[PDB]
Amino acid sequence: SIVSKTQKQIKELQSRIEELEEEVEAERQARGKAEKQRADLARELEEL
Amino acid sequence: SIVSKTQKQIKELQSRIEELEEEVEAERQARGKAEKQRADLARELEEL
Repeated sequence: SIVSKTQKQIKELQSRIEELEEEVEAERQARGKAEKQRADLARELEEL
Repeated sequence: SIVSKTQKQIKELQSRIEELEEEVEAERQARGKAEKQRADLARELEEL
């Protein structure tokens, strides 16, 4: 019974790793968007 | 013996899940400071 209930734990904790991964590439794409959002806005500053 | 290995496995897989949450906060403060940087430069754009 100890084996049964912690196998459920290594089910979900390995499940959290594969779902915590999906916001690693997603909030990389935020930093892809955010740094590129300022870059044009930095560019319009200096030409002004 | 196999519940001992999962006892090793539940902590060494936990050793990665601490690192992956350590990264997801880092992109959070990065994207957090980025939206505050562009909100800062949005002010003096009109001033200039």
